[PDB]
Amino acid sequence: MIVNMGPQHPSMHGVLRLIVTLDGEDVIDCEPILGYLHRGMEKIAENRTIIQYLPYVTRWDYLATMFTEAITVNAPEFLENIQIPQRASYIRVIMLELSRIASHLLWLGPFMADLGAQTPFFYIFRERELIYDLFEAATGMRMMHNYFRIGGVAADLPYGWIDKCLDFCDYFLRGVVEYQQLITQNPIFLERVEGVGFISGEEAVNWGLSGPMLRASGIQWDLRKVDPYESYNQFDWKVQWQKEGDSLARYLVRVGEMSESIKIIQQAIEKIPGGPYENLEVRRFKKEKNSEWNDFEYKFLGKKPSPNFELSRQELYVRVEAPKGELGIYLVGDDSLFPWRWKIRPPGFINLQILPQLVKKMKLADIMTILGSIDIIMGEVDR
Amino acid sequence: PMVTGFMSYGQQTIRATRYIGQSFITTLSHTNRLPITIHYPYEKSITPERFRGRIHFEFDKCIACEVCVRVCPIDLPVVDWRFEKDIKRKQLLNYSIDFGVCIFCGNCVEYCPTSCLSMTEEYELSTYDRHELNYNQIALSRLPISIMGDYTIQTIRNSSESKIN
Amino acid sequence: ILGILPPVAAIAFFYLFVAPPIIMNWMRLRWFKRKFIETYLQFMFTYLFFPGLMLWAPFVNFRKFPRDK
Amino acid sequence: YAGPLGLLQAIADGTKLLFKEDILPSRGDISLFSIGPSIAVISVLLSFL
Amino acid sequence: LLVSSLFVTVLYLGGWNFSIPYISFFDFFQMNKAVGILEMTMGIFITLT
Amino acid sequence: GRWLDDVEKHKALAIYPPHEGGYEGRYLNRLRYQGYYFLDLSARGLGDPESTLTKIHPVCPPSLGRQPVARWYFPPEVDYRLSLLHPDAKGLIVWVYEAKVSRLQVLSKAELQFLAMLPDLRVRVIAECGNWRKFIWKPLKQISG
Amino acid sequence: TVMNLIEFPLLDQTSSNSVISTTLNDLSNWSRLSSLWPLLYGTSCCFIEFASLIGSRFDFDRYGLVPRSSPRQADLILTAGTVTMKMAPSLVRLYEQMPEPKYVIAMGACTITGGMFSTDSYSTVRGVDKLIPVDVYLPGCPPKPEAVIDALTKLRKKISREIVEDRTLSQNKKRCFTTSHKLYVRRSTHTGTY
Amino acid sequence: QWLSCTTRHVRIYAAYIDPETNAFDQTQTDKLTLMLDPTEEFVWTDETCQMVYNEFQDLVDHYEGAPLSEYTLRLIGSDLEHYIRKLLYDGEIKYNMRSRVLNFSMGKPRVK
Repeated sequence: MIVNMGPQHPSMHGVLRLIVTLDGEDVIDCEPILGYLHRGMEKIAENRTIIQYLPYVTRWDYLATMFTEAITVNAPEFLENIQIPQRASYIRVIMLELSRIASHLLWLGPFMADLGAQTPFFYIFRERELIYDLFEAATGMRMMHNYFRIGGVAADLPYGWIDKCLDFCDYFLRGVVEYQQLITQNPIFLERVEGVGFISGEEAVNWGLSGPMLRASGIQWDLRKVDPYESYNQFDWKVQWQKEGDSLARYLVRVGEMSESIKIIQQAIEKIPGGPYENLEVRRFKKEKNSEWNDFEYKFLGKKPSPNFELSRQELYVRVEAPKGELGIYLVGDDSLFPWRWKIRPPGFINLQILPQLVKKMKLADIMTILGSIDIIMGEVDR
Repeated sequence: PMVTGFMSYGQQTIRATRYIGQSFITTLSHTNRLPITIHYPYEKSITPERFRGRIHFEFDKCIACEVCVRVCPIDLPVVDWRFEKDIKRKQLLNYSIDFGVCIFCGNCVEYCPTSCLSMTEEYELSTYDRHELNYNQIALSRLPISIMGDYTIQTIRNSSESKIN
Repeated sequence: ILGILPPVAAIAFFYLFVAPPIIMNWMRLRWFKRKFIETYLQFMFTYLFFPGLMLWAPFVNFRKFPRDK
Repeated sequence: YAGPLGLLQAIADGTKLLFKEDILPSRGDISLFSIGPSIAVISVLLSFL
Repeated sequence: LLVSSLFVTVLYLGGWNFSIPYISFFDFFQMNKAVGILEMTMGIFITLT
Repeated sequence: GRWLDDVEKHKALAIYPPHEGGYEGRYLNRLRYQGYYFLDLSARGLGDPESTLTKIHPVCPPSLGRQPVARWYFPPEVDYRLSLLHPDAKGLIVWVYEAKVSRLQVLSKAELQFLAMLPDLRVRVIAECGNWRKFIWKPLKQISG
Repeated sequence: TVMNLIEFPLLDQTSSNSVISTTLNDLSNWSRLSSLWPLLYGTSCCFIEFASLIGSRFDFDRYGLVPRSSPRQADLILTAGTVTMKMAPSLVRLYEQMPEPKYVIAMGACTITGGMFSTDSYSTVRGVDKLIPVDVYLPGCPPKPEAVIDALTKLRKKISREIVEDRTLSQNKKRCFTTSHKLYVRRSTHTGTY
Repeated sequence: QWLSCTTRHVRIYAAYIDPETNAFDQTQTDKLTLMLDPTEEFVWTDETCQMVYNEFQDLVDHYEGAPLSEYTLRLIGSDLEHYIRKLLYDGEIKYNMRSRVLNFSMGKPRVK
């Protein structure tokens, strides 16, 4: 009467065991089994220094690929106030608003391959190819690993990086509307996705949800405003939301947000104090002696980086929101270099709490559509 | 009733067709497009000047800073000094790099005294057993693949490395 | 009955000799820049001269070829 | 890589599938297992008449 | 798939008929000599396409 | 035996195949029925190859982050494999897979000459390096230096 | 004074086969290697780039790599992503439930040793070969998206190194032992209800 | 059900399977059978496995008082993975020696 939907899990985000009753074709009750990917970072996080712990974050974080280092650098640099310049802050803003894209693609593409869009799977990978070159040439191998040191960042991104957005920077803009005209076309696209897994706003805030999946009910709880994160807020933007919260609302809110990414990028590349990197490159040779360059502004590193630094009792929380969902790393402010206790608060662990309450009296196909639209991944969940 | 159905049965089909034929003639330029995707394996991608491959070892650049363990994510290599009496710095005898247990951090590349820890980029690790990975001083060089130094390679630059448009 | 062999032999050999090694050249010369119906040209021929197209399909032999005595 | 093109790839997949150690699971057996695909293949093969 | 394609073309389209009627492929030349193998291969041709 | 035309006599050669390997295994299949028995090495990794083919050489195991000096003093792979070989065996067919391009010791062509003597003095070794679409073979000793 | 010497070759390995009966299996294994199909599996920090192996950056489907999402059908599985203690007691079922010409390999340096999960944690398993016998170990976390194709090319030769008599080394025996228990049963814990 | 620690060369099956086929994969799970290394990583002569068979009672009867949970299965497999290591570290048993990949879970031989 009950069968598991397979630990092999013929889905996007890895391994998920779903034990569910089956009355021939329709289901009555389903249950998830989690815990199969225990990265156990909460253990090692005490028996390590900072720099040896730096590449650890983009390991259980390879879909987001960047939304783990924001808070992982907040604790070392933003807590003890090792003053981060506003230019390096704008560089980090470029990073974060490109990771918004890194998430939008790696959801919508697979979301297209879950909803019923059979062809565009390779299309979005062909679009994403350029972000690979960017992440490679910026700091690291493929996921740009080790782009956040403590006193700033690893190294200012090279010259062929910042001023060279233009190709994808105006390509994807005209490319967005492709998906918007394709989704409203062939209502078989739309018929199966409309009117499934609907959720309200009061339960969206009562269940602890977050992200565009929650913003899609007129909640607009977008945490890209509530925090003076590295004094980023000089830029302008446009809140992305909807007023339903269901799967189609999820698609709408996650297709209407990436248009702001390149907008913020355009704000930065010309609004960064250094602007492009070749600009600051050709400017630090005529005024090598002294200027606002290399001062509290225009400096990648403030003080020496090293695995030696003591801490006081200061247990600070940040609810840094990713387009998948919120994230937080609370930690008992300890007097020792490495602290007593570590903690993570991922969106995946705060998303599936409604999962068994989502698929109610539905069919297997309905479960497939809801689980493809919910924008969920493992890695973040287990930690 | 039926008159509303006798009026809307053509409307449903005409919407279906206006969508289907439109998508068909739109993807027409896609099924016979003029893009050329990734070529054969003899056409690897271009690599700019910031990445990490096979790290390198030395005997005249690791002054015995010994930070070898204080950089890798699991304090990977050994530390070995064996009772020298030249001045005070005991020698460098025992060591073994093992990429099977190094996760490409190698962060000492940034804090090493004299350019010792460096980067390369190949990957033909025909591992028939885990215990065959003792990377000592010089054969790590091996004058690697040298993409431009091969006679069967003509690599065009990718999107972010070619020109605009 | 005497001179019947040259006609039925030459055309039957041409039916399976020249097209097999040249279809692979016409397809390798253009594969990603073709037109909407250009792929229709040589693909159909992929059957017609098939008496020999398979004889120069990957069936192309690499025997050790015992050398001249 | 299956020659010039995949003209031999198809029969290569056929020959590979040929051996592939047919497993014949426990519940249900030759009583109906081997009898299954025979009807399937004949239903379309006989239509060629 | 094959039988469905062949049946829809042999039913709704000219089976081995050219774009000009099948009998008309002989009358306009006043004589035929070796139309046998030509018509055989051309029936495999104009139909399979 | 087309390989037999250039293995028993020369005992020193290098395989220059296309860079796919989908045509060379048939050659290795035939050389199991004379007394030749396979030893694939993938030479990259070892130091001076002499002590890897004649001497008891300490192969330092992949370390576990800790434990200063710990090396299990591994043995060579020539005389012991002879001891396991029957007295009915023509030669030790060996493949130096990582012989190429186109305190370690660079396994240069001098090291291949010094691995071309164990075939003669006291293993039928063949170097490996990808090459032209046609599977060719060539005596590496003349290429060596 | 050798420790843990290797067993002796029991057979003399002296035989000769006819070409008309050998080239058959030779080309058969050639097809078996040149028509391999992947089996879908991917979990963690050494997996994601596998997807890029289907697009315009890397395309291993150019060689006929038909990705099958089922154990009993396919023969090539990539243990991508770092494996932990769990999800393994069901992983090995895959290897147990596919035809014999598997010749499985590894992928991800964190699967040959458990690289970035090897200081102290009661979850990660030290390597994969302590669970399943595979052939090739692939480095990289993330694994180099080109090194996997090179290792596939490497393994492509081992199958070509097989003969007609080699189609008997996959037959099994049974060391089935007759030993009972005396303990108390435990009812099912994974109760599927909300 | 049949939730057993099926690790390499350690498969403590919590269900009766000592036919060619168990005919249900469990046979109602009333015997707790075990099969030793089907991959032939080690070649077995009866006498060598006789000590393991004798100590099986030491592991199933001498130190078992906990219910049928995989906790006890790890309690068994732990010493099972080191009885073989001891039996090899004194040279009484050796490796596969066949035409497989010939992998070395414990590394290559040593010189004592």
